[PDB]
Amino acid sequence: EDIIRALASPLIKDGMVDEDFAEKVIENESRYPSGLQAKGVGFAIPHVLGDYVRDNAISVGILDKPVNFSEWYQSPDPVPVRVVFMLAIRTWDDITNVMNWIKDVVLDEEFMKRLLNMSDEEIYRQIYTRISKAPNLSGINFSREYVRHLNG
Amino acid sequence: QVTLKESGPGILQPSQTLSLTCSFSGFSLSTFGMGVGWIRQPSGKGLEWLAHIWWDDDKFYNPALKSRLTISKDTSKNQVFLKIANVDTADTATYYCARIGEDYFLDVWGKGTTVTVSS
Amino acid sequence: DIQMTQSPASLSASVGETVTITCRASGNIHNYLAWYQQKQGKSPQLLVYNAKTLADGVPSRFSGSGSGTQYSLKINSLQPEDFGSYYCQHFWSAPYTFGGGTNLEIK
Amino acid sequence: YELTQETGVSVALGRTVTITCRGDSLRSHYASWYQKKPGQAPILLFYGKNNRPSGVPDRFSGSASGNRASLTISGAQAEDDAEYYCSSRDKSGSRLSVFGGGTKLTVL
Amino acid sequence: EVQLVESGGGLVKPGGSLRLSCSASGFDFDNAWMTWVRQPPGKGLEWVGRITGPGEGWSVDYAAPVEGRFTISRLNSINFLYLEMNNLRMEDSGLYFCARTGKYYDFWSGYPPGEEYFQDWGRGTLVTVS
Ligand SMILES: *[C@@H]1O[C@H](CO)[C@@H](O)[C@H](O)[C@H]1NC(C)=O
Repeated sequence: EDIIRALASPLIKDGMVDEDFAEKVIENESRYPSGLQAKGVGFAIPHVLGDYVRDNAISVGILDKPVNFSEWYQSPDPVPVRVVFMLAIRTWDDITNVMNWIKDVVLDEEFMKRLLNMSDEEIYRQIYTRISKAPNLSGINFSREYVRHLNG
Repeated sequence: QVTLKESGPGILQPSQTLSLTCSFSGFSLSTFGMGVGWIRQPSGKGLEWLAHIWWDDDKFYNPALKSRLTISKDTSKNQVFLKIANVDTADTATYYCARIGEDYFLDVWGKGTTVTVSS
Repeated sequence: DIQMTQSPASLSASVGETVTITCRASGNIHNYLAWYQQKQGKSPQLLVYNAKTLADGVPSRFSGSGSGTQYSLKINSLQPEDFGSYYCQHFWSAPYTFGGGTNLEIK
Repeated sequence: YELTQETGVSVALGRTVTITCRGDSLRSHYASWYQKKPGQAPILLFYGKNNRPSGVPDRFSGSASGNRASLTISGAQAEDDAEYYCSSRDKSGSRLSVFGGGTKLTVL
Repeated sequence: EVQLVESGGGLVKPGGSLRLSCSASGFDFDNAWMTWVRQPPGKGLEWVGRITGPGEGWSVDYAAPVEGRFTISRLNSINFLYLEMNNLRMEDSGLYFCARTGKYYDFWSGYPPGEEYFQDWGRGTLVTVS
């Protein structure tokens, strides 16, 4: 359970996803790896796009130390991921819009250096701003409950 | 000019609910990144966190006290309210309303209501 | 919840002397710590925020530094008005609790 | 007619030729490539920036840049004599799909 | 690995209608994306449309030239899809293929809404007019 329960709990509790979301995500992660290496740190994006997603939401975790898992581009080389974006997204167009948005986030190195050291309240405010500032992603549910530091 | 003023009861009897109202001023409480909260200081003691309201209506409480209290917002006429149930003599203290700024900023630190509890 | 422990409980210094106050966290609080000071009969004022810089209106005679779990405040040329009760407030993760503070008095 | 494709090519046996596709949607999107024989269902040979499907010869692959996409046919054999197709989005950012005209590749 | 088989093609008088059918096997038909493509003799492949999955809500996208004359729906309980055509014209004649599609996106170099590929094609069913 790399990040899967820690960041899925609020999606289940607030009704964004079905209760067995975490298991479906794990199996799809095995088939479709989530790790991705940026010039800085790894940024991972777990997702499924099934019909068990009730509403669209982004759960973001920051890790104390990197977690080593396979790359999105089909490579066994583990990626030392520090930030994980679990995407509770219902369909294709919405997830591509989010991934395009995440790329803009990934490429903002100054943001990431800060992000690794941001408090939950600060993380919420800067991500919240980026989601709503963007012309895209209207309709995604993002709140303080979806911002978490992952112990170890 | 941002400033916080307060009003509440003088003497409360043990087990009664304590109602403290803070008059908020100088900016909107709805302003992004801002909030207000309460800090308690029993005479002769240091400071304790008591309660917190965010611009987005999120709420925090000190877990040691939490089961007895709720905090609420009403932006109509700038009101901040704190309500603590089952207050004991142990809760005699100065209760301060502080302004919170974006990325954490306790500054206004309004004068404290003095609350005492006795028979 | 991460707690702050202050040390020493009390300080004794002459006017014009330099003193330091140390606070350490029960966990890593990165850069979000604030230092406050209380005069008798008044609410405390903000001295230092984001664990390092001075608030507007705050004298240049003092500052602070640190990282991770431990920070300190250093005040040079203490003036009579600088003698009072000091507090460390934790901001990494809410509730925004305080250590118990320290008490600085004139020799 | 969103995707422009050539009528056909004469290919010497065992030689390398390139089948191109042009259009505006190709500046932001990749083209998927297909091989078809008369009387048969078409088969996908290449898609994305670099992805050869399983179940096909590993003889060749495509690529894309600019406003053009292409499939390289290499070591072409008699069994590669086929209609070839390319497909992508109609317009950049749109959700509708298009195919080009179809090119006939014949192997000598 | 999978099968997809079309049927229901036949001769329609201009202005008439018909419904085509296609069965499927060997895969998850609930989260599948299915499309139709047609090839009039002497022509290339014309995309007709796509039916999406339950995650989106079963929306259907059509090529503009066929919009309003075509409808696509499916029954997942029998792995089968259907499409109805109305007000047919000579340009509607051709071999109608059903195909299973996939999705492609490159996080670093792509652009939303990604791209598509038609991974598995059936034989097709022939529709003629007049
Ligand atoms: C992944 O991290 C664990 C941490 O305990 C380590 O033991 C393991 O060898 C690492 N695996 C790889 C492939 O680096």
